[PDB]
Amino acid sequence: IAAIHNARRKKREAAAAHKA
Amino acid sequence: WLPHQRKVFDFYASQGVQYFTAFLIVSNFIFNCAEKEWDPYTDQLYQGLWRWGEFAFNTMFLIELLINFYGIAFCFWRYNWAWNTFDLVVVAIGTLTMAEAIGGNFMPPSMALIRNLRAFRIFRLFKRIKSLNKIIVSLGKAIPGVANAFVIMVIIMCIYAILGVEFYHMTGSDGTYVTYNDNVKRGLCTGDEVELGQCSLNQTVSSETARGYTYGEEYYGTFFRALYTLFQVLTGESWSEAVARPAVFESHYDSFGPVLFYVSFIIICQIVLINVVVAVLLDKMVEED
Amino acid sequence: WLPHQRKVFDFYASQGVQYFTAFLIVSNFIFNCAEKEWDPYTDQLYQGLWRWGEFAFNTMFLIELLINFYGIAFCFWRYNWAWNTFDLVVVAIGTLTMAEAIGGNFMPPSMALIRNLRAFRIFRLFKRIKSLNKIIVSLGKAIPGVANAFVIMVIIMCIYAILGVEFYHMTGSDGTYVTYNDNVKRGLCTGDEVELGQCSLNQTVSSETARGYTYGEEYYGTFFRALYTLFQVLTGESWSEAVARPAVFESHYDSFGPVLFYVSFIIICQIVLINVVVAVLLDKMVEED
Amino acid sequence: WLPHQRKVFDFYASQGVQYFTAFLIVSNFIFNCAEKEWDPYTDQLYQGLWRWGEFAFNTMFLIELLINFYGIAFCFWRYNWAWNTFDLVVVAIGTLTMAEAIGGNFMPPSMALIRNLRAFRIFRLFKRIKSLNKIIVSLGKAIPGVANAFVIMVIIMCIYAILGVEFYHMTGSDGTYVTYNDNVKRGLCTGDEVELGQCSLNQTVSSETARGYTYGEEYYGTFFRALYTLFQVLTGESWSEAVARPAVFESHYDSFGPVLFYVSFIIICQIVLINVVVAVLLDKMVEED
Amino acid sequence: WLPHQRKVFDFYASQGVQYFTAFLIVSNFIFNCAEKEWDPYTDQLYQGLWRWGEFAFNTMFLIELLINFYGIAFCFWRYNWAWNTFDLVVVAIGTLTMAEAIGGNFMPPSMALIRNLRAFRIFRLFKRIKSLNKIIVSLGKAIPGVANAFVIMVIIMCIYAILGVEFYHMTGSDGTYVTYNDNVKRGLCTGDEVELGQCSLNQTVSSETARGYTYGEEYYGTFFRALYTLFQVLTGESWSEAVARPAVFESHYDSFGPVLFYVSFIIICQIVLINVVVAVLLDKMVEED
Ligand SMILES: CC(C)CCC[C@@H](C)[C@H]1CC[C@H]2[C@@H]3CC=C4C[C@@H](O)CC[C@]4(C)[C@H]3CC[C@]12C
Ligand SMILES: CC(C)CCC[C@@H](C)[C@H]1CC[C@H]2[C@@H]3CC=C4C[C@@H](O)CC[C@]4(C)[C@H]3CC[C@]12C
Ligand SMILES: CC(C)CCC[C@@H](C)[C@H]1CC[C@H]2[C@@H]3CC=C4C[C@@H](O)CC[C@]4(C)[C@H]3CC[C@]12C
Ligand SMILES: CC(C)CCC[C@@H](C)[C@H]1CC[C@H]2[C@@H]3CC=C4C[C@@H](O)CC[C@]4(C)[C@H]3CC[C@]12C
Ligand SMILES: CC(C)CCC[C@@H](C)[C@H]1CC[C@H]2[C@@H]3CC=C4C[C@@H](O)CC[C@]4(C)[C@H]3CC[C@]12C
Ligand SMILES: CC(C)CCC[C@@H](C)[C@H]1CC[C@H]2[C@@H]3CC=C4C[C@@H](O)CC[C@]4(C)[C@H]3CC[C@]12C
Ligand SMILES: CC(C)CCC[C@@H](C)[C@H]1CC[C@H]2[C@@H]3CC=C4C[C@@H](O)CC[C@]4(C)[C@H]3CC[C@]12C
Ligand SMILES: CC(C)CCC[C@@H](C)[C@H]1CC[C@H]2[C@@H]3CC=C4C[C@@H](O)CC[C@]4(C)[C@H]3CC[C@]12C
Ligand SMILES: CC(C)CCC[C@@H](C)[C@H]1CC[C@H]2[C@@H]3CC=C4C[C@@H](O)CC[C@]4(C)[C@H]3CC[C@]12C
Ligand SMILES: CC(C)CCC[C@@H](C)[C@H]1CC[C@H]2[C@@H]3CC=C4C[C@@H](O)CC[C@]4(C)[C@H]3CC[C@]12C
Ligand SMILES: CC(C)CCC[C@@H](C)[C@H]1CC[C@H]2[C@@H]3CC=C4C[C@@H](O)CC[C@]4(C)[C@H]3CC[C@]12C
Ligand SMILES: CC(C)CCC[C@@H](C)[C@H]1CC[C@H]2[C@@H]3CC=C4C[C@@H](O)CC[C@]4(C)[C@H]3CC[C@]12C
Ligand SMILES: [Ca+2]
Ligand SMILES: [Ca+2]
Ligand SMILES: [Ca+2]
Ligand SMILES: [Ca+2]
Repeated sequence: IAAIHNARRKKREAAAAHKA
Repeated sequence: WLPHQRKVFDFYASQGVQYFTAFLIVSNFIFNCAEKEWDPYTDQLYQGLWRWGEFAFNTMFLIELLINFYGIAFCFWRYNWAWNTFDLVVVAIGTLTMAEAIGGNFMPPSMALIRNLRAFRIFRLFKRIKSLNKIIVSLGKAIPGVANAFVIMVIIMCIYAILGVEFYHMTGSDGTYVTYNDNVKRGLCTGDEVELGQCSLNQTVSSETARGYTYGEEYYGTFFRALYTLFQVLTGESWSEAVARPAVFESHYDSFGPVLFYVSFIIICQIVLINVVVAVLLDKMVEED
Repeated sequence: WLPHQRKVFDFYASQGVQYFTAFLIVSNFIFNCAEKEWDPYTDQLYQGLWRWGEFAFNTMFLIELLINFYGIAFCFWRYNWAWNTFDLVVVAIGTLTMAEAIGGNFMPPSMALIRNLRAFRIFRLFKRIKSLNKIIVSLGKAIPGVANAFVIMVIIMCIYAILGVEFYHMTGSDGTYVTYNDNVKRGLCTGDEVELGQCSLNQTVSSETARGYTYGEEYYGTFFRALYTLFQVLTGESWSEAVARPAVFESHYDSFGPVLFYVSFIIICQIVLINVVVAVLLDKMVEED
Repeated sequence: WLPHQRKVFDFYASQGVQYFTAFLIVSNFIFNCAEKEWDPYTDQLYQGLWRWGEFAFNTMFLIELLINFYGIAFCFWRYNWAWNTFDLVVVAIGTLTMAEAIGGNFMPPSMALIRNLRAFRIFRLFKRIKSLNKIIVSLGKAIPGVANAFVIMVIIMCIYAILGVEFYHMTGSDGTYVTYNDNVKRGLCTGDEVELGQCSLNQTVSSETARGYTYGEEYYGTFFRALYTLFQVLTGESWSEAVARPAVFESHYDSFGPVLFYVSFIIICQIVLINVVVAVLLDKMVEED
Repeated sequence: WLPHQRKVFDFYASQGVQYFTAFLIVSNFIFNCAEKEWDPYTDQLYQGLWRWGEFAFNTMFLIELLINFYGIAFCFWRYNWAWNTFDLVVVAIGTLTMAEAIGGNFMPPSMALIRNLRAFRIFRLFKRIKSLNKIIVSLGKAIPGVANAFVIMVIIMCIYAILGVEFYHMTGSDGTYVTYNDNVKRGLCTGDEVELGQCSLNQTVSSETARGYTYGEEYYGTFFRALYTLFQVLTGESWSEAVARPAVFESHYDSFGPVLFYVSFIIICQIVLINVVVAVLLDKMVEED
């Protein structure tokens, strides 16, 4: 789930950087 | 619309009334938990206590269900249908319970699993509290995304169950199986004493499980047995000591067969597929967030 | 304000003093670990060693607690209240320990679990080191988010515990249960030898656990037993070989009952709910980051 | 191009035809699952049922493979090569099965694992349904990223297997090993009764496993045995009670050896490396998303 | 600078030379794996094979280390120090191995664990292949971030080990312990037959483990035993059936003590701290990405 949570987070900042 | 229906309606929708109903729900749940804790026996010690507390809780649930329905003109089709029919079903079974408590065995002894539905009244609390509601709604809107990876998981487990019934359904059927030593090459014996009859290069091991079966009949005897066994392996439970290793070492030299069976299954299903299923689940939840 | 209080105050807040106190905390913790490693016996071999090292550490903790309090005018209400009362409690129990070491059994033998509180002085180190402080503060500000999914988890486990006490609290009560073969259809026997009395299609299996109980009394005998059992199943510990499979194969043809009980519980609680709980935990931590 | 080929081609590519083929695929899979569920025996009670249902399904698969090939001029090199050769292989083995059902043992008894390939026809469904296709394509384009961390994992497991064969391949070879008490220091006995011969500070423990071997031989007898054992430890299966603890307590005072072996392996491989492998897997999948 | 050094230097840095050295590294690793697979015995069957293949591989490693070192001017301080001293150490032990193979027992029998270092030459491959290098560098730059949460984990495990030695180091010291029935209330007996001496409400259960120890000594006998036991529980290995449940049911009515011990540990150390440690690990790796 830590592996899963980071994979999700990985996409979250990728979307955050896309908007930023 | 009935004459005094509007005020009963917005009164049942009061925060204080809903919190009191939540208190009643939680206290009924705790009453059932406490019944199982302090009187789980068949010959109960305080039977009237549970019986009449059940009666009282079912009465209050009936009463405030009627108060619920008077505000919607007893229709419950238009406003909040799903929760209303859940309440209707649970209080219908509760009134059935009041009838069992009062006036005879009008329910047949085949339908007690409907008498066990009291534990599920606590789900009405997930309607009262907005946080639990927010979590269960996220779960429910995420399950359909899990669906695809879940069915892939099930197909692969079913393939493995077919193969497992084909290969291992008769392993140890005699009740015993044979394993093979390297006692000579390991210095534990000489070739002369092996040829003489003093020691041996094979050992007869019993195949009976803790449930009275033999290995193959109990783990892969049928397709649903093998499917259950593979669900156990997916979780990772005693998958080697009870399941994999008897098959692995029953094979004298063909040990790569069972080894690769279990290793490939564990890798693919457990690691890859379980983690993809849970990843899809949590992704749909966090964009439910 | 006392006359020479300002300088004692900012001296106790010195980096070097706090690092020396951290050294003392860690060395006391190591002294306790070493006591358990090299003298865990009831008849200790070096009892004076542990007793007087305890005395010395408690003395130094008392002394620098007084140095702590002199800087805040002995009030400790205004400045850093939580840590200060934690220190006050631990050194109060330490002075109680000095009193036990010097002058008699003024503590009753019912309160030794307060004598065991020495292990928790190491938590004061989490105040000295900013990294451990940064991690425990993140943990603490994340727990309230876990709360909701945790209570949903507990409600579902409690439902399953109620059902488990209802279904399985009497499984194997005779001490044994019966399982059923397919020996004829599997070629291991003929119908003639089954009807003759030479082999059988059922086996009597003992239900006693390693703790002396029977299966039902030990896993679902009461509500808290069943709740403990479901926590164990929630972690995956021996959930099939010791818990699920005896119930599954005790059912002659109704095996879908226990199978679906355990499979549904494992799926829902263990996969979905544990992963949602941990996901919420880690999300709140990483935006604590 | 054959005269009436275009229309047969775009007719085989019809949504309704592909859904009917998917229905046939799923129903064949269910027929095989049901064969294993209701007739897994060697002496099958209903052999003609499975035999002729197999014949009928193989016939329909042959027929609509020919309908498939007539639309591509029987070439199947240019259009959709991979799926087409998968279909060709599965229906070739199915026609081989029809030949076995009709006219003799033209297949040798060494190649039954090709007769087991029927379970894998369900993979053709992953072509019909776009969701399963989308998931398996993501899996396949993610595996090459897993490759590197996987080979690092395998190298480390292989190092540990070499060391495990060196250290533990002869542990308990006598069939028994010795463990050591602290009975005197624990008050359970006096030094006088130890020197007298009434109690002892060592116990002889049997080293034989459930599969008939001794502890060293079964787990680390050879390199592939040790590699299998380390895969089992990598999954957490009984790694302490069956594997680690006998080695840990067989060492009188050198217990740090096996303890550090297993603790370092668990930490590095299990925690760090498995989580990195799965993290790479899921990252490549979610940017396959 | 030596006269013909430049060209030897950039020749050793050739892609083809480094790939040939990688082939040699991998083939030496495979030679060692194959030695453990096909000749793990003490009385080896092909001893000259392994001895002289070892000699040949060590010779080639010495030769191309000298070719390496020619390039760095035997300085190896300035260019690529870490890998160069790793190579120097491994080939120094390999030349020590050549000396053991040729001319006597100049190494004492206490230092064979240095003769086991051949398995670690494969780590030089992580220098040749850029992918394994990128993964191990990410691991190494992530470990220092793990450090803090790891030490918090260790502190909490050490607290629990201290408490476990205090509470459970003497559980079952007699070799047996007592558990308690509800046979009367469960209908399995009457109060009259309990008072008569025909049945009983307690059972004497043996406390001896598979390793010859009693339960308390084996798990919580000392601090490092308890720390090992808590590492095993952290993983989830047999933590209930072998560890938790004997303590839980040894307590007649105080079962909340051990239950809360193990449940809190699992909830704290295994559901929360392991996932934070792995989350920090993977975060530092993915921003190493
Ligand atoms: C509505 C909620 C609070 C129900 C739970 C609290 C009350 C109603 C329940 C929970 C625990 C129950 C008690 C548990 C067991 C005992 C001890 C026994 O010697 C007599 C009955 C008695 C005393 C029960 C009385 C009813 C009880 C007190
Ligand atoms: C996470 C997902 C992939 C796991 C899916 C596993 C499910 C689908 C499998 C695993 C074990 C299976 C069960 C095994 C045994 C039985 C008893 C049988 O008389 C009816 C079906 C039933 C109840 C099966 C239904 C399907 C089943 C529950
Ligand atoms: C990552 C895991 C699941 C994959 C492991 C692949 C390895 C172990 C598999 C792939 C092909 C297999 C080989 C193919 C079949 C044979 C021939 C047989 O007479 C001896 C074993 C042997 C030589 C197998 C050994 C195991 C094997 C090499
Ligand atoms: C750094 C300090 C504060 C932490 C603990 C270190 C010292 C004080 C502790 C730790 C280990 C302890 C030793 C462990 C066991 C022995 C061997 C025994 O034959 C005599 C006592 C003696 C020698 C103890 C003396 C005190 C001791 C040395
Ligand atoms: C996240 C999950 C594990 C939460 C559920 C676990 C907790 C809530 C459950 C699981 C096991 C339960 C315990 C089982 C047994 C006892 C002994 C009883 O005399 C008092 C309560 C107590 C101590 C229970 C308290 C609640 C309990 C700790
Ligand atoms: C995970 C899920 C989907 C697995 C399947 C669960 C349900 C749908 C399946 C699994 C096993 C099935 C049961 C098998 C046994 C019986 C008893 C029989 O007299 C009537 C059908 C009935 C009652 C079936 C009802 C449906 C059933 C309970
Ligand atoms: C949808 C189809 C293609 C998949 C399988 C369904 C049908 C064809 C299969 C599945 C279950 C099978 C049945 C399972 C077992 C029995 C009971 C036995 O006394 C006679 C044969 C009979 C009645 C089988 C007939 C064929 C059968 C009904
Ligand atoms: C997730 C990854 C890192 C796990 C990799 C484990 C794989 C590579 C290991 C673990 C167990 C190993 C197997 C152990 C036993 C045998 C039998 C032998 O006759 C052929 C090889 C074979 C079949 C091995 C192949 C490689 C193997 C499958
Ligand atoms: C990374 C750390 C925390 C893991 C533990 C490593 C420590 C405990 C290991 C590594 C080397 C080990 C020591 C090496 C030397 C010896 C041999 C003998 O004279 C007694 C044990 C003793 C003294 C070992 C005790 C444990 C030991 C110190
Ligand atoms: C690629 C190389 C360097 C790695 C190992 C390959 C070769 C050299 C190794 C690996 C397996 C080894 C063989 C394994 C076992 C046998 C069978 C035995 O009856 C004679 C020795 C013999 C034939 C060994 C010869 C050397 C061997 C062939
Ligand atoms: C959170 C992660 C890092 C788990 C950490 C657990 C580590 C630090 C613990 C768990 C088990 C412990 C070991 C238990 C037993 C021994 C034998 C003793 O003679 C020396 C120390 C040694 C070798 C301990 C060292 C520390 C240890 C390895
Ligand atoms: C947060 C969850 C885990 C709560 C469960 C743990 C605590 C709160 C509960 C669980 C079991 C409870 C204990 C059950 C048994 C006893 C012994 C009795 O003489 C006094 C009450 C006392 C001491 C209870 C105190 C509270 C208790 C310890
Ligand atoms: Ca049997
Ligand atoms: Ca009993
Ligand atoms: Ca043997
Ligand atoms: Ca003992």
